[PDB]
Amino acid sequence: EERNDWHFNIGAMYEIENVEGYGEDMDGLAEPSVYFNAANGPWRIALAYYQEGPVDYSAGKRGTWFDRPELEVHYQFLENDDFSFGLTGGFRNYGYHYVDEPGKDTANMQRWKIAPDWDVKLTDDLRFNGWLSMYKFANDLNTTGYADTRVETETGLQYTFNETVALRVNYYLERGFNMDDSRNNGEFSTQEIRAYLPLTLGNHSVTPYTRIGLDRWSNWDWQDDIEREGHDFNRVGLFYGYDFQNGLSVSLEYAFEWQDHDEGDSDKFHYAGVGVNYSF
Repeated sequence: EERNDWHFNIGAMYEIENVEGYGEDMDGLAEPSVYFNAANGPWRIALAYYQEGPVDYSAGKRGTWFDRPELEVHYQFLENDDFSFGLTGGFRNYGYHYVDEPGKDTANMQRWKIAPDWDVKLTDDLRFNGWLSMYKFANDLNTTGYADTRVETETGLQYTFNETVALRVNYYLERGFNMDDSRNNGEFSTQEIRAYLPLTLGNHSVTPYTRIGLDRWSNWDWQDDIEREGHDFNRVGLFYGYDFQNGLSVSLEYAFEWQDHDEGDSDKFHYAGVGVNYSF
């Protein structure tokens, strides 16, 4: 299962639009995301290629045309459904970053990424997970560094009604922190919610996304009465999963257009998304 069998993993993402409703003056746009993995006992080698920048040009605020690949490694100390201790350390490398050094056009930034893979079972149906996203910025100078130490806790819970369709609930908890002397002023803690429920049907996968939709003060759920019919105003992300058998995983991204801020710059750049993940 997990000792010396070697697990091959490879994925590929792609972002494309509808070539605009009226007109066509854009050929090259967005770039594909490469992914690679290898499971060898308590060491999982993951190599992904990150590159973004079709033919855009800003010059002034920031720059992201160089880009580069990334590295990831997993190390599970103990393997137990009762108390599983894991640790996935990854290395991120970004090109350009910011012009300042009169020597190289692009600069390389170093960032650490650890995730204490914590797994604990409570019952014979519900599962408990815990991922702590830790980001550590590092460079060959660091004028200011912006932040100091990033720490985000994620509590995922996957429970299936009767061994089949399980609902996933991840609770994000990000908080600011600095190594100052005695000047904190008064930071704030941001908590993001995440609702999910990966379902399958023989040879078809469907995992929707949820988080927000309404807002009230006093309200309670019903028992005899149900609000399930299909006449409610909501978005709910749609993630389709095809194949998941032949060896190649085909994913699909769907999401209509809603909400806005700019009167021309648009809120988002893309709506649909195609990505695959072949593992075996």
